[PDB]
Amino acid sequence: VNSFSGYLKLTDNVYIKNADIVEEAKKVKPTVVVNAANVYLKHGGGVAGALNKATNNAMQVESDDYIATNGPLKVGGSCVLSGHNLAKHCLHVVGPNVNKGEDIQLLKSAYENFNQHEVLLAPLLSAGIFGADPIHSLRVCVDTVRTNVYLAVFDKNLYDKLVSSFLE
Ligand SMILES: CCNC(=O)c1cc2c(N[C@H](c3ccc4c(c3)OCCO4)C(C)C)ncnc2[nH]1
Repeated sequence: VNSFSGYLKLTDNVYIKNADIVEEAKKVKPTVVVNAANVYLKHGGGVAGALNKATNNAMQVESDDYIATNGPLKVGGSCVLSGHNLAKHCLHVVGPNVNKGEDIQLLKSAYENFNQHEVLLAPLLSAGIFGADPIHSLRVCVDTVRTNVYLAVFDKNLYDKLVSSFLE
């Protein structure tokens, strides 16, 4: 149903909210929820652990069967699988982990995957323990994504910093 509410409009197609992506998925019932994935789809930590626990591990069982046959994704790549109880589909997107020395330039490729979908609920890619500068990730999002993206950032201090910086 894509019933998004309470978002700050940053550009004609990018929106942001201080919210838990799991609670947004339950309220909004989106066509697509984006997971902040890693290449072998191990859904621990961060957004991935939160989404997988909210599916009672159904996402991890489906992801393990996908990886057994298809092997890992690449950094910057993505994979559509079921959204289970949270969405129609989950778009698993791998941003670079700069705290592990991955290439920050591939963050543009990671966001480009969003352009195959008319509307998405998503986290801020490569943030948290992946180490990218959040202000930089929001700029790459705004400059790359053309479809309608609703960003849920579950940290009030980070959200207030991003909004203040974007409005400069
Ligand atoms: C109570 C259950 N819910 C949650 O624990 C939860 C965590 C959430 C989150 N985390 C951000 C993040 C964004 C990209 C990430 C990442 C972490 O980890 C590493 C890979 O990339 C963080 C910067 C605030 N963003 C949005 N909704 C979230 N919900």
